[PDB]
Amino acid sequence: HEPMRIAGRLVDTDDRVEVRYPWNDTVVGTVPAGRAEHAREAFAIAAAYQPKLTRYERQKILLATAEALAARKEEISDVITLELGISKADSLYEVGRAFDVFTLAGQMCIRDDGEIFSCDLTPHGKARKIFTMREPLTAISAITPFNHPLNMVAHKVAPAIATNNCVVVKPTELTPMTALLLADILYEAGLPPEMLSVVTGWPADIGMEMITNPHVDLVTFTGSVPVGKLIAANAHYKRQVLELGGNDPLIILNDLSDDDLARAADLAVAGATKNSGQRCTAVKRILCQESVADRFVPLVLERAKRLRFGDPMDRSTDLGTVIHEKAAALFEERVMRAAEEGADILYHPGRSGALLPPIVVDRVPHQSDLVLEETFGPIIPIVRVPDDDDATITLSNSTAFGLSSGVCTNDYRRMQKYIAGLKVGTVNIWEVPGYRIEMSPFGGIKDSGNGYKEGVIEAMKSFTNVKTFSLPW
Amino acid sequence: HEPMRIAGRLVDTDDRVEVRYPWNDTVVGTVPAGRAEHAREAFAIAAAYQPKLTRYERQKILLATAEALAARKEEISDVITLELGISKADSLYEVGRAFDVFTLAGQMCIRDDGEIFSCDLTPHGKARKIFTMREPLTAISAITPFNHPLNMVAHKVAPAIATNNCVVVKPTELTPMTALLLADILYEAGLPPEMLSVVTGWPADIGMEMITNPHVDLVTFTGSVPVGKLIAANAHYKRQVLELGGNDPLIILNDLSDDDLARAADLAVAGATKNSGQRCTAVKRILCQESVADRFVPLVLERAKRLRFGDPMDRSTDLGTVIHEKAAALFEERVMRAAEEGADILYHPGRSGALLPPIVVDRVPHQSDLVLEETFGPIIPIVRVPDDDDATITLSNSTAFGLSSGVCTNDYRRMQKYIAGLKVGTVNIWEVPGYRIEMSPFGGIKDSGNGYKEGVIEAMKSFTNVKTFSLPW
Repeated sequence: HEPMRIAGRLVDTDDRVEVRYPWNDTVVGTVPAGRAEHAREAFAIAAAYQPKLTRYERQKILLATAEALAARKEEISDVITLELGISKADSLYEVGRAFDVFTLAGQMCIRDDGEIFSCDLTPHGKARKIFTMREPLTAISAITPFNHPLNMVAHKVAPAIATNNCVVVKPTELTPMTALLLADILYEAGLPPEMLSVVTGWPADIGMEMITNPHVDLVTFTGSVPVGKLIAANAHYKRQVLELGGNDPLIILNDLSDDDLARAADLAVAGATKNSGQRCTAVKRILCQESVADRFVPLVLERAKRLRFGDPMDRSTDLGTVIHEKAAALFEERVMRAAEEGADILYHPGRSGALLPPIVVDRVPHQSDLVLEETFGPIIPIVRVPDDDDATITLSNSTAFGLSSGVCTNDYRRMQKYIAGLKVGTVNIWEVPGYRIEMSPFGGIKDSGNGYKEGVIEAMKSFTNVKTFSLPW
Repeated sequence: HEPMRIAGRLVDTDDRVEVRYPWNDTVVGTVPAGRAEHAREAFAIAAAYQPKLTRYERQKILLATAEALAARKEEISDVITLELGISKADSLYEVGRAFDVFTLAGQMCIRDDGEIFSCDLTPHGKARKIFTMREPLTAISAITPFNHPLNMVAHKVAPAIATNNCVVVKPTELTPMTALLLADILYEAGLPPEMLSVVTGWPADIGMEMITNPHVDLVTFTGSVPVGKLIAANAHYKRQVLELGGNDPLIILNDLSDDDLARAADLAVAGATKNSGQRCTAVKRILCQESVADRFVPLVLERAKRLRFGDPMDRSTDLGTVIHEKAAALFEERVMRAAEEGADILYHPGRSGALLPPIVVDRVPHQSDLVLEETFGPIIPIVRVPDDDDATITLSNSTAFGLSSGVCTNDYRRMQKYIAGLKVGTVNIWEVPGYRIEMSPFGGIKDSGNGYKEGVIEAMKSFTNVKTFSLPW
């Protein structure tokens, strides 16, 4: 049972939201059914507090947070696993990503990207210099999905701290406990409490306040397209950074040797199944060029079968559950429709509740629901595509999304072609689409986002206003 | 009579919009009453056309356009003065600004701001490099106001061309002819016609298509606050850069010598009257610290009285008309109401239609409509403020606007204090709020805009998507 964290205080309500363990559906915790007044209260506090931390002080807090995450990693990943259902292997990995987020944010504090312009440049010139600097906003509203109950919150909060902002976070009601814990850790690491609140509740009573509150200068959101559209509809004049789904391909080109085909197969399986397939950058489509398909698919099947799937608290488990059973059943259903339609199910040892095997499907129709819907699970779907790059690129670009991509080839000419021709925010050569460092620019185009980059560095810039000043020179 | 320019094609309608010279309300031209279908065609052409121009070729076009603007400055300035009514002195200066816009955009074509990241940085590190690249959007929608019929269009179009974008401009129906001429100049300079259309019409016919067309990746708008907020609400799901009004102060600090008070007075009069005061960044509030005001105000009055206001085609005219009679009358009434509220009118030769003299009012109450709200005219209003910087800064920050500012002082400590404390996008020491180079970051906060910077460099960046790619290393 965990109250909201509002600027360092615990705030509770009568009604409550139960949080269930997807493995066995038992209640693992409860959080308040917060309402519009609770967000309003947090934003009032954020707006009134003017952080004065030095860069050094911000770095200290962020690095202390990093070391706290490292020291408490077993405790933290337990909380993540118990509400999300991913394996401890995946939970622990997520703690390691959050460790990178805070470490990199702390280290980026020493950097001032201010610029200087000379003004004697044209006939309208003057003997003068212009200098630039950055200032924080009034308040930031952060809304996060169930995907990475820790890292998603880390990415929105660490850069706000690094830039002297005050942030209010509303994590999903499905996985709020990890966020409330991160708040505790931040407070203990020395964060001035007014700089962070974590509120909880049903979307129908508190979500609107997160979007419309008058003190909010910026809304940063990660989640689904429909909800993204609700945000943009209601957050009229406010700055927004929206990261909406992906539908990312791993593309296997026909120049690969058998040995490389095996390495690509490792990529395909990891990419399709890491975090139980629940990543905006998960491999959702393996586009295998026809002429290597017969050699490639078996290698994939063999790797998928080595995957241990079951009790997420078991330290041996590779693959835990998805977010709930309703999601698990739906994905399996899409796998069945695809088979109706021509696909060959090569491995499906059967579903139990929210536990999904790393199902292997070959000859997946590119237009099947399995691929075109967001099948946010550990399905390993192989689409056979033409031994023609123009056709492959066209197919790859044919969804409403454009987030990331991975391409396996040794032909530079082809590499260039895909890098240039794929309509996405990121093209990874010889890596899964989800590969990035926590501080490089991250974001997509089309339905995947509203056109702004995140990641630690770009987030820090987005969370500030540039102010210029000029002096006689 | 000027047709629209749709990708190089002259396109007419039966209905017309009359363009009138504010000096004598006579018709100086006519443009089509364009409809949704015209904008829709323009956008379809924009989206279908993939510019292949090298950086060299873009630079060539941009620099040839600059040369043409300089060669034709008098001709272009004539068109500006005939539709806006600002003096030839002011319109010639505007052509000079557009000259800088095109020159600097052409010269920025050589710059590749791509970044490189090493990936071996944390326990999650890989032997890999990430590289960064920029790509253009599908189509850009640009909506411009009456106050710089040439330069506002130049600022939206030069960076689009510089980035291989395709832009559709809808200039205000009050001053559309300057925009149509710039288009002709661009096509002649070698711009592929598909990269630029200029459409015209009443907002009720064509305005919605500008902000709602499916090919539009970005709306860049400069105009009034109410229209801006209406655009923000109807352009829901699109990227927007909105640059709105200002209410910018010129602050006179009590450390100044009498010699310096005279230099400050020169800035006060120029900044409040240049372009007939029709600038987002015009001096609209002269905040004079009480203990120098008795010495400062006579110096302002003396300078105001020297200004020649009248026929804008007369080359001896300093100050032309404002945009129309309705505007001028509104501004005068605010002056009169300020006086019934305690203000002292020191100079008011009388208004003739759209021609307003450079009215000087002292002891203006900071709450009067004259200064609390944006007065887009050549008024010279002195607000006496305490000899207390904290109080002065609070007063300065107390409007709904936050764009630019000027501060006259020689005390570094105080200079620093204002630079840090004014809630604005730009602080100019010893210059008018309006001073900038055409390529420095420009943009305000609060009601002055939605929080994104423009100017040539920042516009170039906003007009692209950043793609990253990563390679084994």
